[PDB]
Amino acid sequence: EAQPLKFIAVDYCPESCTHSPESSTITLTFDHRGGSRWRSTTRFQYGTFSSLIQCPKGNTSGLNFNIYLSSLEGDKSQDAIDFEFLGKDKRIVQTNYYTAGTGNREAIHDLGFDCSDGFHEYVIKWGPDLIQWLIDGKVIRSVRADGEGFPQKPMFLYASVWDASYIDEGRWTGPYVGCDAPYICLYKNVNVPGTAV
Ligand SMILES: OC[C@H]1O[C@H](O)[C@H](O)[C@@H](O)[C@@H]1O[C@@H]1O[C@H](CO[C@H]2OC[C@@H](O)[C@H](O)[C@H]2O)[C@@H](O[C@@H]2O[C@H](CO[C@H]3OC[C@@H](O)[C@H](O)[C@H]3O)[C@@H](O[C@@H]3O[C@H](CO[C@H]4OC[C@@H](O)[C@H](O)[C@H]4O)[C@@H](O[C@@H]4O[C@H](CO)[C@@H](O[C@@H]5O[C@H](CO[C@H]6OC[C@@H](O)[C@H](O)[C@H]6O)[C@@H](O[C@@H]6O[C@H](CO[C@H]7OC[C@@H](O)[C@H](O)[C@H]7O)[C@@H](O[C@@H]7O[C@H](CO[C@H]8OC[C@@H](O)[C@H](O)[C@H]8O)[C@@H](O)[C@H](O)[C@H]7O)[C@H](O)[C@H]6O)[C@H](O)[C@H]5O)[C@H](O)[C@H]4O)[C@H](O)[C@H]3O)[C@H](O)[C@H]2O)[C@H](O)[C@H]1O
Repeated sequence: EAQPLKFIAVDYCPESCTHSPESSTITLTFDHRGGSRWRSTTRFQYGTFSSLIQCPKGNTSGLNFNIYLSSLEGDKSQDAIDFEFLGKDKRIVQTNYYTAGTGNREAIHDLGFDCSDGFHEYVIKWGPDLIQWLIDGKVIRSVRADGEGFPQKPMFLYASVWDASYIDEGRWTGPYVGCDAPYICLYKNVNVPGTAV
């Protein structure tokens, strides 16, 4: 069971995030101001998380748009589970998860569409032994604890837009060209789990 996320917090640059109780839509803008990041106001202990997302039009090289769970953004030993769009290529999405700070579980999926063409539904189902990633109702990846480290700390829902062109000398998301700024990423109908802590 999930229900609409009624309140969010904005972690930095609140001028670059728009939201309103009358709107089911949240927007994140990247431009010279440097992007922003919103989150749920509580953590959650397992459950189903979802959003419709429409990514920005234009040449998004360099940028990272995302929606993810994390025990605390900026923590070096965080638990987390990610959808990340890599701006150089809007027909793919990257999934990954972190256990006590250790990641390196990247997988690249072909979307079958351009993520800026319209709204699509991105879902994370997170349980104590199982993580599923779904796009438009289809399971694209799933993983189990398998006797190894697994995300178990309570986690916030997060989403940001940022300039990741500095990562891996631009190999990860591309150089930031920035010719279609402002880049507006749309989130609509965000839902969250009864497991808030
Ligand atoms: O992807 C997804 C996921 O995945 C997975 O899971 C993984 O694992 C994860 O991680 C992920 O996630 C993601 O990630 C990413 C990355 O990251 C990561 O990794 C790495 C690490 O590192 C990290 O941590 C992690 O996280 C991300 O992305 C990112 O993010 C980040 C953030 O984060 C962080 O944070 C948050 C938290 O939570 C934590 O911590 C963490 O996390 C980010 O960062 C950020 O950024 C931003 C932006 O920026 C950028 O962009 C843009 C550009 O520009 C830049 O360069 C860059 O950097 C930032 O922001 C910033 O800040 C600063 C600080 O604060 C600021 O500055 C300031 O300003 C102010 C002003 O302001 C204004 O204007 C403008 C606007 O803006 C604002 O708002 C307004 O308000 C100023 O104030 C002033 O002051 C003055 C004084 O002072 C001066 O003097 C002295 C000296 O010393 C100084 O220096 C100077 O300044 C004053 O003056 C005075 O006055 C008085 C009075 O007067 C008055 O009255 C009267 C009349 O007559 C007059 O005229 C007036 O004036 C007088 O008397 C006297 O004379 C004078 O002097 C004034 O008043 C005032 O006003 C200040 O000062 C300054 O300082 C700025 O502005 C801004 O810009 C921030 O900080 C940062 O942090 C990054 O970037 C990204 O990339 C993501 O998110 C995730 O999700």
